[PDB]
Amino acid sequence: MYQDLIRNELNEAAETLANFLKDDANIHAIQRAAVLLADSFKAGGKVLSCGNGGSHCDAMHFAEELTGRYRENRPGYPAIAISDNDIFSRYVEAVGREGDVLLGISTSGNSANVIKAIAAAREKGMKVITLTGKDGGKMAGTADIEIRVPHFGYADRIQEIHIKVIHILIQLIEKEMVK
Amino acid sequence: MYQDLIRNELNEAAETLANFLKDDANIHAIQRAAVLLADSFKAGGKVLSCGNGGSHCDAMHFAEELTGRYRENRPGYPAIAISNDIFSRYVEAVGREGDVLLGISTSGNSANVIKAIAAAREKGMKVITLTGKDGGKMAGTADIEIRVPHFGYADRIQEIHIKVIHILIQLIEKEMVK
Repeated sequence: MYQDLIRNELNEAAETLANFLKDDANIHAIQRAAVLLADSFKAGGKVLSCGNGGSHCDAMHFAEELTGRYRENRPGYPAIAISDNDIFSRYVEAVGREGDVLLGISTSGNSANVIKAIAAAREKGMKVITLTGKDGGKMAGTADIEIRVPHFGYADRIQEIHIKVIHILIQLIEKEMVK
Repeated sequence: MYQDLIRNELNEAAETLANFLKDDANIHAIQRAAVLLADSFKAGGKVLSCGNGGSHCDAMHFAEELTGRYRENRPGYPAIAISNDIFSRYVEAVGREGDVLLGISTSGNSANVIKAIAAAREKGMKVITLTGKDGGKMAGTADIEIRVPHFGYADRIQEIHIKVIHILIQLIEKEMVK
């Protein structure tokens, strides 16, 4: 008997996923994003990814997967995950290049680092794709493409959707690359 | 235009969650695990966690979250996440009787987790797994398996596995402060 709590949480999960999936704007973001990353690689850009906490892993998986597939007969690295307040932005200034992208992940919409990164990303002439949650905090509308998770509680429920997105993104990029 | 493909995947998720959720056994495994983990901290033990690819990430979030909460006025660390014999050597090097191994393998067939588990056993350690599909060569070796009844590409399993880790942290919470 914590059976309630458990079933509960998982319920919240199915809710949020359900809420996430009904809104068409969500489903579009995902598509344009997959498209934009993809174009970027073909034009030989890389994507810098970052996020805090639980979100940092999501940002690694993202880049490891992509670098896993596209390193072959291509220079540099396709994806790099910002190895962790100015910690993601100094890296952006360190290596970012016009035409590269910046995938910042913040469940809350409020992460100082990601906001500084985003700023340094605009300075470098880089496109910005964010993975957010709640009202999309202070980052709300700074991104070339926000994929926002209609959850208003703890990060949990947002992260979980984040990872599915990151997953589906990898697939969509693939079918874009083989094309 | 992948509008279908997307919805498709999101559905598969919703399904998998659905099917995971219905099974009562799943829910008791979750609960048994958080209790086992908790009691072990209570007895001064720690949990070692590990997993491959996308799953390593879960094993780090699991450990980081717990360590960040129970470090205070407790010696050592409550959780540590490991880095073929890469997980096992680690278990031989630090594992103490009464500690736990939380091995994660969306297939059930990772050689490193398999060997980790056997080191786990040699050290007198309890073992908890987060698997998917039929449970692979791992079927049966853990003291508590949380299987995710999915049979295709890891994506859908990992996605559950992380919810589970989240839920385990809450239960562990309630269990610590009672």
